[PDB]
Amino acid sequence: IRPIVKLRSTAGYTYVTRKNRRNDPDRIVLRKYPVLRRHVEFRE
Amino acid sequence: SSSRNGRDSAAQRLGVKRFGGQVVKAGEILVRQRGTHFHPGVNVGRGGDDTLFALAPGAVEFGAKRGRKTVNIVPV
RNA sequence: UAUAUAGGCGUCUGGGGGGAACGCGGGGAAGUGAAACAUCUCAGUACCCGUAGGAAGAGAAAACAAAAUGUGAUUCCGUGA
RNA sequence: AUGGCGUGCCUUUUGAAGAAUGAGCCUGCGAGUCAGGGACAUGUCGCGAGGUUAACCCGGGUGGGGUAGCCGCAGCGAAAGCGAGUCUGAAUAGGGCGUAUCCACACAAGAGUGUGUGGUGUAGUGGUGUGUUCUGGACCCGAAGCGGAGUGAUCUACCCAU
RNA sequence: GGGUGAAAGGCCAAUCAAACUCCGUGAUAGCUGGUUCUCCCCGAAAUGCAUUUAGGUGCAGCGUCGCAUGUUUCUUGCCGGAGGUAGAGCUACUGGAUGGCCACGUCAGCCAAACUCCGAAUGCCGGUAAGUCCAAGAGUGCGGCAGUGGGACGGCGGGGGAUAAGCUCCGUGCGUCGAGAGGGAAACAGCCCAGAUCGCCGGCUAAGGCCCCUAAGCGUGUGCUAAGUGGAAAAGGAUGUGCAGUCGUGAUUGUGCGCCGAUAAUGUAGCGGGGCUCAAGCACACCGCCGAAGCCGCGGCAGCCAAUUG
RNA sequence: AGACGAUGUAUACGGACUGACGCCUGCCCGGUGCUGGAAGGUUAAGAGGACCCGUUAACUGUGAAGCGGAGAAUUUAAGCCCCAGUAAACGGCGGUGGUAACUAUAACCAUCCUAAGGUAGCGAAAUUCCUUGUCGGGUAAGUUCCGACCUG
RNA sequence: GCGGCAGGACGAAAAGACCCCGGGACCUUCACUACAACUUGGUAUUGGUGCUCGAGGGCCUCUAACCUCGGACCGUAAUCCGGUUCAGGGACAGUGCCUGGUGGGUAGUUUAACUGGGGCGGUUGCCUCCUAAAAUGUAACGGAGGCGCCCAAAGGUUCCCUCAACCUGGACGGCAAUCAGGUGUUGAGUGUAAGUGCACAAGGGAGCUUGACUGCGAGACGGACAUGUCGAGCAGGGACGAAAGUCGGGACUAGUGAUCCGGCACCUCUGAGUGGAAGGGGUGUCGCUCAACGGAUAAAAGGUACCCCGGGGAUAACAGGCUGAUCUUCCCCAAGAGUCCAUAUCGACGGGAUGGUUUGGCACCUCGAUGUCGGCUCGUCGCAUCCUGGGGCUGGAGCAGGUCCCAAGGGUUGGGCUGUUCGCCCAUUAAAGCGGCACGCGAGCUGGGUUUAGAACGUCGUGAGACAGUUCGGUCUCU
RNA sequence: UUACGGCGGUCCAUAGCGGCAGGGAAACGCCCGGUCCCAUCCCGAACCCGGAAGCUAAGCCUGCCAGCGCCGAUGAUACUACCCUUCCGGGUGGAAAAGUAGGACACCGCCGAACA
Ligand SMILES: [Mg+2]
Ligand SMILES: [Mg+2]
Ligand SMILES: [Mg+2]
Ligand SMILES: [Mg+2]
Ligand SMILES: [Mg+2]
Ligand SMILES: [Mg+2]
Ligand SMILES: [Mg+2]
Ligand SMILES: [Mg+2]
Ligand SMILES: [Mg+2]
Ligand SMILES: [Mg+2]
Ligand SMILES: [Mg+2]
Ligand SMILES: [Mg+2]
Ligand SMILES: [Mg+2]
Ligand SMILES: [Mg+2]
Ligand SMILES: [Mg+2]
Ligand SMILES: [Mg+2]
Ligand SMILES: [Mg+2]
Ligand SMILES: [Mg+2]
Ligand SMILES: [Mg+2]
Ligand SMILES: [Mg+2]
Ligand SMILES: [Mg+2]
Ligand SMILES: [Mg+2]
Ligand SMILES: [Mg+2]
Ligand SMILES: [Mg+2]
Ligand SMILES: [Mg+2]
Ligand SMILES: [Mg+2]
Ligand SMILES: [Mg+2]
Ligand SMILES: [Mg+2]
Ligand SMILES: [Mg+2]
Ligand SMILES: [Mg+2]
Ligand SMILES: [Mg+2]
Ligand SMILES: [Mg+2]
Ligand SMILES: [Mg+2]
Ligand SMILES: [Mg+2]
Ligand SMILES: [Mg+2]
Ligand SMILES: [Mg+2]
Ligand SMILES: [Mg+2]
Ligand SMILES: [Mg+2]
Ligand SMILES: [Mg+2]
Ligand SMILES: [Mg+2]
Ligand SMILES: [Mg+2]
Ligand SMILES: [Mg+2]
Ligand SMILES: [Mg+2]
Ligand SMILES: [Mg+2]
Ligand SMILES: [Mg+2]
Ligand SMILES: [Mg+2]
Ligand SMILES: [Mg+2]
Ligand SMILES: [Mg+2]
Ligand SMILES: [Mg+2]
Ligand SMILES: [Mg+2]
Ligand SMILES: [Mg+2]
Ligand SMILES: [Mg+2]
Ligand SMILES: [Mg+2]
Ligand SMILES: [Mg+2]
Ligand SMILES: [Mg+2]
Repeated sequence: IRPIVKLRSTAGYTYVTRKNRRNDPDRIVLRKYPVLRRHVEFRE
Repeated sequence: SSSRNGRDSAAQRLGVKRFGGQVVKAGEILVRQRGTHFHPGVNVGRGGDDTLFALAPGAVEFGAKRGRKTVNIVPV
């Protein structure tokens, strides 16, 4: 199953993308760029 | 009591839209081509669709290089 | 059955029915339209019931309005649209 | 006398003299209408940056008033808003939609011609004619059936009294 | 939507799977029918897409009228392009596949819509020089009003069918009919010739014809055909016959006509009739004439355009 | 309201199927009904109203009282769930694979399956497709007819 | 002109009843959605003590509300209806409001289209190849296959690398594991169908990373429209790289669903007296096998032989038309069997036609009607001759045959069984021919068959009902 | 200028792949080592850095070979647009593939090298 996860900021849900529950558990933290205007780490 | 087949996809016009000596504006498209039959020369880009398109304005050639068929714009 | 009623008796006054449309109150369709069809429409229309009067209803703010801003019962017409 | 040539009319069809439909005949009646400050095109006429009144009141009438209102005149935006600008946006970054239009000059040079100073200066609106259209039966004829309020057992089905 | 029913959906005033009458009501119908005077100018479509849609309808395509733009449109010659069909080819791949030599390999002869080392003609897109140009009554943009959305057959390239059908579904700046009369094909929407403004008791032609019906040749020259072949047909069969080939007679190969095979039901009845070989048949030559509402001639009308006449 | 039932009272009245008489009426309670039982599970209204949210005297952003918006838990009844009865309730009634001392047949027996596997009686029938089944009677000749057989 | 006969005028009559199409009507049920009716609780009418399970419920009893179609009595010179009064029941029943359940008992409806007629079957959107006729585009129920995803790397970027197969040499270990070394230019590999591409790699490795970004976009492709598709370039702030540079997911094209109405977070946009709030609005995004995939509703199946109306020859059954696969009658070549001998007589395998008489294909005439199988009555024509008549050949002694050619003048029986046609049989005969003519002939006849309404049987269906399955009954109009 | 070394261009083999013999002056090469910068899914092989012992034996370069591969007319034919033809067939333009004649061991452009 490939569910629809929203990415939130540490400050401040701009985005949402498909990742799965089986191959990638402990849902992902990456990084990404509007309110702040810098690339801030985003967690699931 | 027959025909397991009888389906087809929409055609998608897919052909050289600009031939030979033509005046072609800067962003103007040419040869749509699935799977890059023609390769990009000097003043043509290639999109992520394998669609070619002009970079500069000028006159379209159709030449070749290293065996490959090439499209390119030369300036007026 | 007794305080009395229910009834009974005698007497005076009224009501009962008809009418073309308009009135106000209450019940209240369907075909139709939605290119089907239930919500919705047709329509509070047809039809029915009560009850009028020359007209009838409504009517004398437990009303509108938005302050440098006021109008002043109700009904009906034009516009807002 | 005779000779040449020549398969009704309408409807509906790929195609009808059709053996496809419709009419025995004649005379008379029988199908595109009218209402609304309706809507959009388009003539024509009044007045023009303005045009025009509706209820209504005064009249012997079709003639006088009556400025409430509607349309034009500034836009862009979801809106607050600001306005030849405005909106999205961090943005004298682009792009969207407006600035009547057509001219010269300036700059830019270019990726299809842009931005400005200067001149020119716009045309709508109210009657009425025609086309079509909206809401009404809306060009005329034709169902089987649906609902409402009544009328029927002197025919027939059954029961009751005699 | 009730009655009655020893039960059939029977009967309820000649009508009943829901009586009758009036009113809603001029109910509604993507359905069938009907719509009435004239002339002028122009003139379609039967396709694409979407559809509780396929016989309806929306938008585009094609028509018209008016306002813009003023040859861009169409045609032909040049030029610059991309293509993967026809054809061909395959130790050039991918399969299928025949016979030798020794499965492979080698030596040959192949086949293909979904095979391609190859590869046209035509069409297509652009640029350009003229032509048409008192016209195509063009092209493109915007608007008022449309209708059409059941096509048919013929030619050429295909699919489906049995390579059957007057079959069915497609392509084609393909034709005609639809919406085109006239002449030819005996008769005969789709075939050949040709586009009807009107009048004439005038000519010249087209396809197709010229013994008589029937307008014009019993036309002329050199051959063929004996079967009424001409005036239906096959696989085959055969000392019919005319010419040109090839080792006075036999074989042999081409080729022009001809013979048999040949045979369904009202009456000849497979020339349109008569009649034709004393060719009116067939083949190639060659002069003529006939023949249309075409073209021309003379005269009268009207539409658009540019100088009443063209 | 009242009426018929009925100026009747379970030997009566209403409904369902079957259809004089004779001999009979087998097996199935899974499904669906109907009848009873209710110990629990789930649940509607109505009660109940923790915790939130809006506003504002007080405190400079912090929140109690008034007022009113949202309303959770916890509470129940019949039904359904659940357990029984009932087939003259609606209905339902099996499969292949082997075996006898010549052949053939299968008393019998193996193994699946279901709630249970069609009993008596009848059978080419108002039921039988192949079909004018085959056999006997009737006829010079019987796709009909009558009597049997059973591959219903 | 008159008397007659009925073959035609696709005769007259009835806008076909069959068939399909779309409108209606009744009927059915585990279609949908209501409602009646029935039952359940709460709460009004509705009160008083008692005993208890309780975190207001369960019950006891009483009489005064309310009930009795129990009696007597009176209004009253009547089995109605009131009033009085004894006897009963009793805060229960009934009734109002609220509310769960059961609910074809009724009501309004729905129940797709394509389709070589309709039904049954199959199919419906998107991607790829061929049909497709060398631009693009292009039909069929033509021929082949896929999709409703997966990947936190299978993305980004900077580097480096070359495969499969094949031959030769090696413990386990072989025409398959790994090991070296040769020939090897594309066969291998590409997350996933096929095609177009890709060896310069888009194929195979590794290091760091998250551009699988935010605000935008000149210009074209493609299209009825709504969709869809490519995009240099500019800015912010980042990744990799020394740099130039590339990066807005993936070699490419399938992996998706318009609007409406809701859900969540975000923003000082508005806040119907004012200041707040509620609600609205914006930006970002979530909920549809709306798969019949441009989605008619949030919500829907069947029957009609009881049928009805509007249409159609746009579309079936009968007949005509074309076709001739299949049937039918001849024919070409002879492998053969006939003692030997292909051709007395049969003739396999294969090939070519005739006929339109069977089963079909097609949908051209007729649905504002071309009325129906068999039989009877009456025929008429063809010859592919059953008999009679004339011939050749014979594996023809004779008698009686066989086979082929010629010939259409006449003649070609009566019964049994079945609705039959056909067929089997019976007794005869010189012989018991085959076909066409709307499978000749119902304005000439019959009505047994088929094919309306009644009804039972077997079967399928929950049911209404259905069956080229049986069974018995069933208006034949016209001067 | 000569058998030199780089970096290119061609609608990329008439340039290729083999065969046989030649070349080393500067340069390109193999080579010589692994401390320094930098590397291996293991190895200083390769990628790097540091040097010049030993040689042209290989790469690279230049000859001469039609040995494979490639290029390829002319002339016919297939096919074809348009036309004419009552089936058949031809008329005026286009015109292949295949095979054949033969071509071919490339041809150019400006930057160095040692000798001018
Ligand atoms: Mg409607
Ligand atoms: Mg309608
Ligand atoms: Mg027709
Ligand atoms: Mg027409
Ligand atoms: Mg007629
Ligand atoms: Mg007639
Ligand atoms: Mg008719
Ligand atoms: Mg008349
Ligand atoms: Mg008539
Ligand atoms: Mg009625
Ligand atoms: Mg009576
Ligand atoms: Mg019945
Ligand atoms: Mg009657
Ligand atoms: Mg009714
Ligand atoms: Mg014209
Ligand atoms: Mg239209
Ligand atoms: Mg070919
Ligand atoms: Mg249509
Ligand atoms: Mg069509
Ligand atoms: Mg067509
Ligand atoms: Mg055609
Ligand atoms: Mg054809
Ligand atoms: Mg046709
Ligand atoms: Mg003459
Ligand atoms: Mg003569
Ligand atoms: Mg002559
Ligand atoms: Mg003849
Ligand atoms: Mg004969
Ligand atoms: Mg002449
Ligand atoms: Mg019975
Ligand atoms: Mg508070
Ligand atoms: Mg007579
Ligand atoms: Mg008739
Ligand atoms: Mg009809
Ligand atoms: Mg119903
Ligand atoms: Mg249909
Ligand atoms: Mg069919
Ligand atoms: Mg083409
Ligand atoms: Mg194409
Ligand atoms: Mg091995
Ligand atoms: Mg407020
Ligand atoms: Mg659709
Ligand atoms: Mg739809
Ligand atoms: Mg009818
Ligand atoms: Mg027929
Ligand atoms: Mg007929
Ligand atoms: Mg037809
Ligand atoms: Mg008629
Ligand atoms: Mg004969
Ligand atoms: Mg007959
Ligand atoms: Mg009759
Ligand atoms: Mg008759
Ligand atoms: Mg009968
Ligand atoms: Mg049953
Ligand atoms: Mg009888």
